[PDB]
Amino acid sequence: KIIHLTDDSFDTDVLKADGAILVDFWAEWCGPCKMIAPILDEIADEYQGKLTVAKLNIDQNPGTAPKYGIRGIPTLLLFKNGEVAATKVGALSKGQLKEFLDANL
Amino acid sequence: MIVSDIEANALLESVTKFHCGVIYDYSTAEYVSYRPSDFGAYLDALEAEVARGGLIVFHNGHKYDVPALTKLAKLQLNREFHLPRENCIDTLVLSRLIHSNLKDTDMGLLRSGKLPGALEAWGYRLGEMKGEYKDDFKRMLEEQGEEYVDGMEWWNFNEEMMDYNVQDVVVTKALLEKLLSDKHYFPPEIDFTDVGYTTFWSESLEAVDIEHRAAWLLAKQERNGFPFDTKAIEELYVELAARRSELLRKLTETFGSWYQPKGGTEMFCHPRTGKPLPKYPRIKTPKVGGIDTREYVAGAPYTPVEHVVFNPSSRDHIQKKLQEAGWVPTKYTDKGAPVVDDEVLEGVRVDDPEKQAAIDLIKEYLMIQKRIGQSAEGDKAWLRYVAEDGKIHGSVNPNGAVTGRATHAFPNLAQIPGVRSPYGEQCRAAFGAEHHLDGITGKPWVQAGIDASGLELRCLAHFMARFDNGEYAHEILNGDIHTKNQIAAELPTRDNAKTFIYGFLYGAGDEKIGQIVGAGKERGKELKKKFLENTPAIAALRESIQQTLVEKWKRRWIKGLDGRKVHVRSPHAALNTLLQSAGALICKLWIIKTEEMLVEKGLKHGWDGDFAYMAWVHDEIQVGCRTEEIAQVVIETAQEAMRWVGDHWNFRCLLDTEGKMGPNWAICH
DNA sequence: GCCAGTGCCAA
DNA sequence: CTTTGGCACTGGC
Ligand SMILES: Nc1ncnc2c1ncn2[C@H]1CC[C@@H](COP(=O)(O)OP(=O)(O)OP(=O)(O)O)O1
Ligand SMILES: [Mg+2]
Ligand SMILES: [Mg+2]
Ligand SMILES: [Mg+2]
Repeated sequence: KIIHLTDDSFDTDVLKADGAILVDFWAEWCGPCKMIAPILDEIADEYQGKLTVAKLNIDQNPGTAPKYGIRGIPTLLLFKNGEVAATKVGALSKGQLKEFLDANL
Repeated sequence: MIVSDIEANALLESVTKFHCGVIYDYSTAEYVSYRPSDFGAYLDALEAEVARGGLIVFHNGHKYDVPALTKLAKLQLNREFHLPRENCIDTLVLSRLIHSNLKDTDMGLLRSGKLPGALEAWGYRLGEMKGEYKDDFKRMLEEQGEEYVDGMEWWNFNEEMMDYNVQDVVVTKALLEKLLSDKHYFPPEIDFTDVGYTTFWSESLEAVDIEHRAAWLLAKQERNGFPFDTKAIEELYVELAARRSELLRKLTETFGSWYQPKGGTEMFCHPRTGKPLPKYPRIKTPKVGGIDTREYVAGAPYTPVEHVVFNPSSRDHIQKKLQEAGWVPTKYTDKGAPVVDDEVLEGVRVDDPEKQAAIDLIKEYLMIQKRIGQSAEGDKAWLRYVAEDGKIHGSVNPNGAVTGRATHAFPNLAQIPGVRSPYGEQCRAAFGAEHHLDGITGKPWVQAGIDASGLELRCLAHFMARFDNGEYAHEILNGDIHTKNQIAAELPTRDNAKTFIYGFLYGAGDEKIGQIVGAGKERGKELKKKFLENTPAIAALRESIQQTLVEKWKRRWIKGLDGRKVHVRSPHAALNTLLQSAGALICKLWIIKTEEMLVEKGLKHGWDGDFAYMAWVHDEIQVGCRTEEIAQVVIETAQEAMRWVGDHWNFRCLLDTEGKMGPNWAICH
């Protein structure tokens, strides 16, 4: 249910997907990243229809995050028509995420 | 005998004013101060002592006070002042001889807290005086509301300065007496503070005379400086910088950037358990924040990170990328870190062809940076040290090494890249007499380079004579010893043969020998027994050295050629101590005798004369010469002086030198 | 800016 | 157990 991005698939999968896309920049060695992970699996099917959940491991794909000024992880970027519409950094509980999404959708 | 010291407005290079001076006279036992307007009187007092056949003691006067007084006498009073070398004593030179096992701050040029071992108290005080004075000055200023500038404490004379001047002499006198109480260098039956100059030198250990002569001569060399081709180095720098950039571009293309944790202040604890996970990167839990276009959410933890670009000068980055490509380290350090030197890099193997080739780019990059650092960007770079006169005035501690060898710094002219190393031709060529134009004719000067032949192996011959009756001393003269060894060891170059034989002679293990010749430990064994069996007296000498020094120490010092005590650090490095010291003392008396003979022939030392010492690199001297004829005489004279030194100390092996004439160091060595 | 850890430049 | 030295460059506090 989740979209696993690569540096080379980012443009067409996110910047041109024209719709709501939540991107999560993460790394395996990050505690918080490991925390919000389970939350994202659930948000995925629950918003299946009004949103798309995509993940990009910054270690395997080192070229995308810098273009967005990543300063901490996990970084949550909600794109809309190829542009960032809202961002949040840190491991949010499922409750807070649902708020962020409903509020931005 | 008198003890003195002066205070002036700046370092020798730009000093223009005499602030004050103090003189303690042993015959009257009183201290006399000389303020700004007493400069003429101060000088008269010093010349008077010279007129009596007396002595003047300074602490570092050989390099500073004496030449500074000559300079200031001309500038301020238009007087000709030149204290004779035979009338001067230098407590710094003396302590460096007596306590050769200790380090010193080179008159505060070095950070004391950085030096290893202990420091002699009196000398420590002396070397720190300027820094202490500077502090008292700044303090007193802040107490009166004024702002402190650079080093204004030296711009004008003042009574605080005068008090420190007086304190220098009191401390210097105490240091002197302490040094003169060493029965080994100064016989107890003689009061050395109550005799004429000729007596002082003739009744003390030969070493006392040699060190003072070496210091006087080397101070002159520093003043001469080494003519430097600034333009050629600035162009070498441009060339190296472009190659560095291109290597960086290629490398940052092959080895991409990445992120790592940075800024974590909080500890990450498992949500369920709550146990600390100190291994996980430290995090941060924003206090304020909610769902508000702020990016953070109170209580929502994240890991602060930073983006890092590949740095070829980082052994860490290198190690990280190579392992990420399949590299499995074989050797680590006493800190867990894997060894990443050229020898290891040369042996690394990975699948990805591009990454494999990248290793060569990395080795080239490190080397390029090595040259840029020494020539232009480092704190001690040549381009940062060239003076207005177009010369680099490297500093020299005449007796800075425990063995009696000298040390070199600011910058270290005894570590210029060899002509056979990458970019060595250009580096070497930038140091040359040719870059100095005669003050009268405007014509370039010529360079004479002389180097002692197979120095330390001949010292081995000497000490092995009692065991082998001079066989080695004799066979070593049959053609070039290093070239002869190169052939027998089947080595690629003569340089490789030199580093091989000495490593061997000084205890290199089988593995180490293998490395040196570029092979394995087994090849190291072959060579080790091959040369050892070809000259068994080497073992005899080693055993004898051992039986004499070790019993726990039976005695922890060797007696040098001139009688001094030479501190031994390890039983295993004892032979090196014996031979390096002998070689160092031979070369020291050698450079002294060389100049003395040139002067006896009527030649004058100086740019406004006939020749000028530009550098002394252990067993090598590079001398600037006004003409080729003079260069020819310098070379011939240097050879005569060496034979003289060998005869002087009844050396059991004939001593030689090889000379070269040319425009620069690239050609003269 | 200070300092440990590494590693290279010379003899 | 090569030895004697100077010095640069990264990375941690
Ligand atoms: N790798 C080394 N290890 C230890 N000591 C060395 C080493 N290289 C040189 N030395 C010492 C011993 C010889 C002395 C002077 O060096 P130099 O290179 O002039 O040797 P050398 O005098 O034997 O050779 P040459 O006859 O070629 O001038 O410094
Ligand atoms: Mg002084
Ligand atoms: Mg030599
Ligand atoms: Mg030499």
